[PDB]
Amino acid sequence: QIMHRAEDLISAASNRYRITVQVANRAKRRRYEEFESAEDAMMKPVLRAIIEMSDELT
Amino acid sequence: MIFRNRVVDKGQLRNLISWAFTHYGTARTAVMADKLKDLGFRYATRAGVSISVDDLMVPPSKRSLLEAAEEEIRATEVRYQRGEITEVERFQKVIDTWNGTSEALKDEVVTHFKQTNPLNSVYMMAFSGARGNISQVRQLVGMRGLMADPQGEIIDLPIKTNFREGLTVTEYIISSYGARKGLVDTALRTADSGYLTRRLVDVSQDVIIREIDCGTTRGIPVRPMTEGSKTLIKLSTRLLGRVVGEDVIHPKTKEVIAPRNTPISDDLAKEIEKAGVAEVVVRSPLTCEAARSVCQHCYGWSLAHAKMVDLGEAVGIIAAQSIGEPGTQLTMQQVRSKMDGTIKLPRKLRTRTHRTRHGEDALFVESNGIMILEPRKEGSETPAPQEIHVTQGSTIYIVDGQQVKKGQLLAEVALNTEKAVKDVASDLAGEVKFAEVVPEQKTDRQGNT
Amino acid sequence: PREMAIELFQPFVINRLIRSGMVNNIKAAKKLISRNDPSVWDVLEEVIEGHPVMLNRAPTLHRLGIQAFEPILVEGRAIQLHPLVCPAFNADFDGDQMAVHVPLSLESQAEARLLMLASNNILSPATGRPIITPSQDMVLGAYYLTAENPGATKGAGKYFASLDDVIMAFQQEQIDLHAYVYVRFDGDVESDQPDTEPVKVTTNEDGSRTVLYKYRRVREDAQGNVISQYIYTTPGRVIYNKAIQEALAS
Amino acid sequence: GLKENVIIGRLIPAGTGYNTY
Amino acid sequence: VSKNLLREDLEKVLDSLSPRERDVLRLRYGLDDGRMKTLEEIGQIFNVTRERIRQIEAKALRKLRHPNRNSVLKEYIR
Amino acid sequence: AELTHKRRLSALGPGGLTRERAGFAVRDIHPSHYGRICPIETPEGPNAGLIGSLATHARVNQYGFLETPFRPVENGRVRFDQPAAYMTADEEDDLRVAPGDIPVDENGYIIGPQVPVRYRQEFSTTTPEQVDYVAVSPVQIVSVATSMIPFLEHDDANRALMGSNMQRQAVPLLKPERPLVGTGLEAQGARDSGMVIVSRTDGDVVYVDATEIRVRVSGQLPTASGKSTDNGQLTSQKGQEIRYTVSKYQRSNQDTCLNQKPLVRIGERVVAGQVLADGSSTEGGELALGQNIVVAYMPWEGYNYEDAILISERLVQDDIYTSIHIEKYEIEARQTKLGPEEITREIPNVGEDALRQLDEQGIIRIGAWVEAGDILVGKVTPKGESDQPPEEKLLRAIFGEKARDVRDNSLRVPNGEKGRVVDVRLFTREQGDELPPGANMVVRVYVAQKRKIQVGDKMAGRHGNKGIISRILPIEDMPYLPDGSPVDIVLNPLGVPSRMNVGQVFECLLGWAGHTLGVRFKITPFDEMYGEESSRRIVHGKLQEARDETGKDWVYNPDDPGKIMVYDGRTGEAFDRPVTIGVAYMLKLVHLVDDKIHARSTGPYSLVTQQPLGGKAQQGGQRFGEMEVWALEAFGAAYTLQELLTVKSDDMQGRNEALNAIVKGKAIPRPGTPESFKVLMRELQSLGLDIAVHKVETQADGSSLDV
Amino acid sequence: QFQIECVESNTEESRNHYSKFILEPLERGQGTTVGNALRRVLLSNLEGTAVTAVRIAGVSHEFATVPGVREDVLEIIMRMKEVILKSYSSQAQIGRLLVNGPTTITASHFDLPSEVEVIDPTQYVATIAEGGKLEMEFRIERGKGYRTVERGREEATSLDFLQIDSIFMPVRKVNYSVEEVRADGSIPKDRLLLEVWTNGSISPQEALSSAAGILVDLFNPLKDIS
Amino acid sequence: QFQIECVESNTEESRNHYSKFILEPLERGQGTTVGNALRRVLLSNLEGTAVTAVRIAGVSHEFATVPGVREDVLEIIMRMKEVILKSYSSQAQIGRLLVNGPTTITASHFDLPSEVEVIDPTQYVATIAEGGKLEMEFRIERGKGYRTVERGREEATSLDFLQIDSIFMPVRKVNYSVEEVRADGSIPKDRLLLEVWTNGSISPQEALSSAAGILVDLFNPLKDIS
Repeated sequence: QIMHRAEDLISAASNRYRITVQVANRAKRRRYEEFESAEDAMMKPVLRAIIEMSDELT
Repeated sequence: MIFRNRVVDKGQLRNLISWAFTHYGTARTAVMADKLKDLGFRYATRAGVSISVDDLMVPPSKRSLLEAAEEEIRATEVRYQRGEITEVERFQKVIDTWNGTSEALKDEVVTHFKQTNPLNSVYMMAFSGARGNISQVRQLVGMRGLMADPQGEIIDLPIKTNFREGLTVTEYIISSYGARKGLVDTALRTADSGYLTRRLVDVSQDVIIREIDCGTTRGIPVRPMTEGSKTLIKLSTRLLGRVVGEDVIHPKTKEVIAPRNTPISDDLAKEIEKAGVAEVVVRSPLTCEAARSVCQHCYGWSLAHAKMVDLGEAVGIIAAQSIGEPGTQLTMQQVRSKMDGTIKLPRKLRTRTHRTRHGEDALFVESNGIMILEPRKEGSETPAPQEIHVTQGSTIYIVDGQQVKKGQLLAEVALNTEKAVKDVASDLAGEVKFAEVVPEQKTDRQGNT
Repeated sequence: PREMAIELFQPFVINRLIRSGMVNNIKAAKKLISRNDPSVWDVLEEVIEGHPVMLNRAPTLHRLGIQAFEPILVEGRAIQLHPLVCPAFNADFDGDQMAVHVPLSLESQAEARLLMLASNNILSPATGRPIITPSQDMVLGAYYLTAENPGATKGAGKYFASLDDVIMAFQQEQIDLHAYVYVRFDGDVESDQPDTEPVKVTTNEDGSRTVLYKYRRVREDAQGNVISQYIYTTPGRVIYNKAIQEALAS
Repeated sequence: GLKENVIIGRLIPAGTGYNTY
Repeated sequence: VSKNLLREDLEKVLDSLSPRERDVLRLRYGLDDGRMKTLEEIGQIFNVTRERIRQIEAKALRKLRHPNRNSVLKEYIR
Repeated sequence: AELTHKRRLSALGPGGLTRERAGFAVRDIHPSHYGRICPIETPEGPNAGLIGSLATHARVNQYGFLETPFRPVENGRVRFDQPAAYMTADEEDDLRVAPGDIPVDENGYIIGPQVPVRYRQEFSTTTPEQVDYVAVSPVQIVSVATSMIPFLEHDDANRALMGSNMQRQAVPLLKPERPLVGTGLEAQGARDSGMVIVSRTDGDVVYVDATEIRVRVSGQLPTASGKSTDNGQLTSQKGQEIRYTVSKYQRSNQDTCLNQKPLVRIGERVVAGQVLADGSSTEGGELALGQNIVVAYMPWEGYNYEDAILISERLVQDDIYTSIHIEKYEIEARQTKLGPEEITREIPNVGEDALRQLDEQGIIRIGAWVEAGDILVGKVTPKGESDQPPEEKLLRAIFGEKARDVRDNSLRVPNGEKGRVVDVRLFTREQGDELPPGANMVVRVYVAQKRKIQVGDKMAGRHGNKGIISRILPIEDMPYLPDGSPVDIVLNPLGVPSRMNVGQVFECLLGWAGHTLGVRFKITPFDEMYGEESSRRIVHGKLQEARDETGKDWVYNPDDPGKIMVYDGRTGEAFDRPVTIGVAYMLKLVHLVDDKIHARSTGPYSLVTQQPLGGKAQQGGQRFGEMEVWALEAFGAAYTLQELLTVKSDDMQGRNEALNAIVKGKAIPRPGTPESFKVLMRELQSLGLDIAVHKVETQADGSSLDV
Repeated sequence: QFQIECVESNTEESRNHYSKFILEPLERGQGTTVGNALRRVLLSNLEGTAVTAVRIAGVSHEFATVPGVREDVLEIIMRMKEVILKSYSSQAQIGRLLVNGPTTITASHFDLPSEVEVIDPTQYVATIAEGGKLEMEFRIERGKGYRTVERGREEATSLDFLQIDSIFMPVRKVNYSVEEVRADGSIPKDRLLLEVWTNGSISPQEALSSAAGILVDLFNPLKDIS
Repeated sequence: QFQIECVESNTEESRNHYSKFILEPLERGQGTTVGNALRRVLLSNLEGTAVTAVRIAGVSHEFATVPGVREDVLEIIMRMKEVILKSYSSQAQIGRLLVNGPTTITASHFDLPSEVEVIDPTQYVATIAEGGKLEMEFRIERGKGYRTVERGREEATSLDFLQIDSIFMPVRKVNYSVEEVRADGSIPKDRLLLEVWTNGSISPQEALSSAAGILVDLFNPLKDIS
């Protein structure tokens, strides 16, 4: 689940920083790109970013 | 999957958790932790569990233990007035006797609860796991012993009762004294801490892990911390999560553990404690090269989660908060291992009486030795309980002044002696007249007066 | 609280207004915001979840002193607060206070989540020890749950076999919360007070050495290896064990 | 280093300074 | 902010009727840093004119005036 | 809170010390205070010790030392008859002095030949004969709120410290009821407040409407044994200005309200010093600080888990624990050298809550509900213009609105207030003209407010029981009682820990006895003259017998003293462990949730240093000191840190445009350098410096400098 | 089964309508829960009527006094709440009150449009005197239970239209408990000992009824509803 | 209003009849103990059927083994208890069981009658080998309480007529809980989230029904009955 994904995400990746930031900017793009595509009000671009980086990417 | 039949409350859940942790995520654990607090509560409730002055049992031989102590003092003063023995003297014990009793009580009570309470509060919460301590549960029923005066004179007559009986005044005052002192203190050492850290952090501000390369193979040894046969720290922990400069070598009665650079996880500890090793050498950032910081590799696990630190983290300021804090609570036995007596090896302990004098009497200096560490007092030659020879001073709450009654003060147990002066005030209005000693004159041992 | 949560989140919300279009300009919003239109207490909290928040009890050297938290609305004016986290912040509830801040860049959200989110930090950075720990009464719940009331008679020396059977029995009080009883469980105990060695094996027939233990009771030899596995445990402890269990894996 | 970046605003030897770096 | 919204809000909303004239809308008025460029100077500024100014001036206003047009600043009257 | 704030005495002050310049042992209980300064008593903060109050009995000699009342014991035996002994202004009476807690043989004689005594600042085993002095009582050294604790004798001190104080902070209520078990010592306390109204003299009441007791200026038997004997100058007989008024709802130094309903009947017989109507929170003419409700001790899951309190709903449903508060609001108008600025009924931009609940001068009518944004009083301002952006001239043009010119600083209720309006108090040339030099009107306005209890309120007992409400349970879910009577608080059982305040169970219990017996009972700390706890076999005793006067039976269970069964509302069962139960007297505390709530999206900044204006009233902001940042950089990804350091406090432009940038719907832009840097430059520069903050760019590495 | 009686019901004198209600058989735990369940609902949501809003008219608002009358406004109201008043229209039947003289004042004084009625007069109200006026009228409703100035007249009519919040209660208190009917042999059984006190305006019994009603109600459409 | 709705019915699979059940609203005094009230009764007294008495016939009594079969008698039974069996007759619908060979045995093997049929076969009973001869039959009944033969029966059975005690349960587990459902501009409200798991032999729903039944039943005699 996203929670365990969020865990697995950084349970087997680069510096926990290093990750984040790239999670971050990603979502940044996930927000910039697809700007207000699917409302996303619920699945924050960050959340997206995470899942698509903690499961999709994995 | 390991079913566990055990009374869980404080610690049982503590290590549990960890266990979980390692073996599962956090995330899970959390959500565990939760579900179970949730138990916690609801059962608690369901039990329904109240306390009261009555719930504050009294340990019956409260009595004997006590007024015995009293007649102690009777002897005390007996010769005291009678100038066999006298004031700094008998009095530095009309004092000790109290605090020995104090242990005596400490015992009768806990011992008692230890053998009572079919899931009673003082056993369901206190004694087991809860705010209940002992410390304050002593004098939730126990008898307070001496305490002190505003500064550090331990006033003579102890704080005889506890809070059922409720004090009577004087105490009440006395009691206050303390509490005030405690207070104003607090009002101070508050800052004092905060102050520290602030230094600490300043001095230790940016040792940031910069760098995995590092180099070097030297470290440092370790060994449990072991004041007296009391060994403070299972080596084990102390090893936690460091890296093993070289191979931890068991008595070769086995072969090679942990080469090297081996983040030393617990399991590994706990065992290689129990391969009896004795020290080991652990990439000490006290050395190891890493610019203005400690080698990422020569640092080791980060207790933030019991896993090596990440990177680019100012472990310095972090190592400051850690220290800093608890500093605050620097305040500046139970499980009836025996009773109110403690680590009495085989038979004997040695002190001073001149400032006590009332016959077989005494305040305190140190203790010696022969540490079989089992009921008899202090010596060798085996007691009843657990027979393996040892040797050294041994903390024995019941300390000294012989039991003119029930114990000559204990609750300062010590496993710097400057002077003071004997009041010999007029004990009455009459024709003073000394003799049989008349004051061998001098200006050597007193000075010049 | 609702009062504060707004202001904290003020803008973000208005944004959402304009997104939903309900609000046109901002002053539009502004005004509407004070009118507390349905959205004000409807939109908001969509703006809000996911969006971590950081709490802190007074100036706090300790990093864990402040963590990330999910803002759920609530009525009166306090901050609700979880017991497990209390020790960390070291809070009474005798009137302490805390303070909230909220993070903006989105990036700054990330790393709230990612690395302060009060869940994931269990254990003292000053010492591997955990720091979440069920602390008081909740201990003694668990205690009391799991204690060992003597004389335990109702449903004592009974027998059970998984399903959480014994449970059912418990709601039917077939046994007593405190009441030793056999339970079929092929797993491992730990009992405390290890007993491993047998005691009084029952040498009779097939696999019948069949053998006791201060807790266990079991079937090896011809029978097999452990066909029997009844645990001498009170019906509470089973709960507990269960409760973990399922929370843990599944 | 750090303590300034703060005093000063820019961010930290770590962060992007450790990422981009 | 509110303000600066205004800017653009406008901008577009103006900037959707006669882009050339829109220039004078900012020339003889603000939308930049003159209040002003007196029609006089402005008339010739864009293309030298005397009979093509206050006409398109009012035209512009009344155009972006009336509901649907002025009804956009109706709420953002900043 | 008064008394104790009059007979407070202090060490500081000009002539005194300072906190700093005096440290510690100058804060301690010099053993002479005994009897003269309640040791239990102190703020803290630093001031511990610096501020004591006065023992109960103490008082001072014209020199201004504290003569201490005592009792002359002859042959070690006080004759009692002695009207005390007003000597011992200093502790060095030097003598056998007895601590006023003595098992005393009836008829004088002491009893134990081991009576302690102080002496030369020492306690000392003494015998009954050779002794001089006994204290008048065993509860004199203590002071207000300290010698009042129901069962003091039985607690930690300090805790009792806290106690006292709490007691001073209990708001007063609509009708604070005299508690149940009280220390006797109070009627007085009330009486001398001077918050009540006291038979001045004498008389048998006659006319008493709720605003005065014309038993006074009426002229009959009240006012007229307000004619019995008939004062020096005063209105010696008639209907006398013994017209005491009596005053309703005036604000307090804490915004609390006060009032004294007639209380007395009509046609009846009063003597001086009696008491006529009651102050805020006093009741039978005696002190009454809070109320008394039935409590249980159990560990209610979560709510109450720790330092949390539950509550039935009936609690405040019966209007208990709700108090008043009222409120000053003034506002004033003032000749700008632009002009006056005023007070109109009229203001631009109005309609409901504006030009609606508004007088002809834009004031309010007395007695008007208001709410959180409405207008108290409306006034405008000569704003004019003389500085505008062309875009504003546009938007006119389009609407060609020839805009108005007048800021309009009405006065609005801020937010989170309610409540009728009591009053107004205009102040101008004619209206007293009490205003700054050049002001015209000043207006006060007063607004009041019931408040029920509600989650979030320090609320505590008389024994340092600092607790906060968490959930309120609708009444039909609490464990009620065997008689179904729903209990209603439920504190945590395990008590007398670090608080060492076991004292409070004692009395709960007790209460409950006099709660079932339905009879109040006074008492005193140090129930001595009894080898055993004494208080312990009282209380039982009473219970005990309390059964049978109603035979309710579950009133008292020797087995498990005062434990009871309890069901529980939610479903209907007790448990393995019976829980104690008592009534108990709680008390609710001023600093109320609203008193501490805040938020700031953004608001006003600083002057010099633009960082939000954080001070408590007005949109302040949480300060992130070093140790706080020591929790941020100590963590991992610390952007936040950064930004927090700036865009929400300083890059000025940074602030804004962020804000914006979210309103846009995207992220935010990279920050810049905060201010207060730039400031520091300045100073330093202003002090013989040559700061070159500067870059080193090009392949030719380029050294510059900057703003 | 479920056979019931009333050991003794003094539901006549009002205040406490003490009325034990002895059941007969029940099932294991039934008495407890089936007793309980009432209790709850009994307490909790029946109908009651009571004042809500008051019309002094001497007066702005609560903090006035009013001449000649011993008791500051509030408490008057406060004595409002507890007057006791059955209705039938279940609407706002306003009764007045205009008193004077020197005196006390009793619940009965209120001049409401009947179909409502004092339950039981002589509840002490206020104490007018000299040249007072005791100008009063005020409302009634049959509101749910303990309306806390929520679903009542608030932030509205205020011109002397001050209102209260209030209870609605019908019932003061209630217990019950459970004993073994001694049927253990075949199967231990159960009797429920209800009892209940109501304010007065209503016997018990019908109270029960009412409840029961409610319950039955509730369950009724829960049979495989979905 | 006050209508329940199945949301997570998984009755399909043997047990886990699991079925969240939501109630449009609830009004005050519901779920917290109306939910409750069920729960209790749900658990507590429905109908179930299950074995009680067993007829090994190889065997005196519990402590025999029996050849060729892996599992000492007891546990067999013990595995009795949990087989799962719906009746409709509730009478002595005795099924047999006789089986040889080398094998495992399951409820299906048991020659129980058309009545007390298997719910769900494959409950593993037991394990025999070497053509070991079985001799099983045993009883069924319908019955309420989880009920020990101590109260069940001690007697007539006296020839391979060994019996068990047992449950009857229909339902494994149940929760619920409650939310405030806003619509409070019209009183805060309430939804009950029941959910329930039954063993299998019965959906939920009808379980409900049944309960409800019961309640209503007792709730009918509560309106002024006495």
